Amino acid sequence: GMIISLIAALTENRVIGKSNDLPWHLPDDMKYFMQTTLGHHVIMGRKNYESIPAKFRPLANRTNIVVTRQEEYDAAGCIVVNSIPAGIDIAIDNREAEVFIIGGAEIYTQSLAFANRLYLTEIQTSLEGDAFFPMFNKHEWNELSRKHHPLDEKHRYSFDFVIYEKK
Repeated sequence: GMIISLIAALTENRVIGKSNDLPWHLPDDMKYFMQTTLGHHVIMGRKNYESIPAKFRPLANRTNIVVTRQEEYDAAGCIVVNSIPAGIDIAIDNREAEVFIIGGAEIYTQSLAFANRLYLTEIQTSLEGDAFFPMFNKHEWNELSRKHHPLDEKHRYSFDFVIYEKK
């Protein structure tokens, strides 16, 4: 089966970001996102791709899929779909073993109905937020991995790399 995975970073009260520079700067988190999504399909929102600098855009060694309602929205080197299932239907065609999905609260809420894995970077902090990661029953998921990243002079906050899976 194809593992549909949503990878994100969030506070302890489920706060997430809407565009480029999140309420947190974590270099090892983006590097973790780079090692994890290497060679897989990545579904990103319109604001995620436009936030990437054109020097490193599109992402290297990746099949970049951008979901947007903008008709004839131009993105070269990437595939463009109008809905998240359309990007899922492309990943199954290419015999992908595990697809990844990133975005804001609107994307994680739409893709939570098909998610079988969850790669949460739980930042041990609490921030005032207006956008939140969707609620998921902790009884329906199981924690496969948890790796505590301590705070240092490059990470103002401490965070854990967690992996959940649907029972």
